[PDB]
Amino acid sequence: PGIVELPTLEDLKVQEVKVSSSVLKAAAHHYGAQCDKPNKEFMLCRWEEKDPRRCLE
Amino acid sequence: DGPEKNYEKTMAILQIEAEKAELRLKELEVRRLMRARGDGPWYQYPTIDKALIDHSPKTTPDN
Repeated sequence: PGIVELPTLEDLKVQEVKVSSSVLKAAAHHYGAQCDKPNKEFMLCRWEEKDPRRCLE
Repeated sequence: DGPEKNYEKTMAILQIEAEKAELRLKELEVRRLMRARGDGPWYQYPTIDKALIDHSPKTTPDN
């Protein structure tokens, strides 16, 4: 009953970090505090917009 | 006593019975009517209150 709109694969070709899990967790404390501003903006969209497709940017 | 007492009193008896008779017929019709449609005070079968909903943010964004 309608379009299940999915974004094209073009916008999904984003630079993904290539580091093992321990690398993330080792610097986790020094990562969350100093990169909070985009983290909180993205996650606020996740809970507010409630739709994955809205927070692609 | 005079026939007037019986005459007027019987008219009151008729008036009471006529009003009661038409109300019972209205009772059957209304009860049938609002049982089906349901936009009436009685026959409102129980539902679940919206108060018992947790509106706080969950552990997953998609909710």
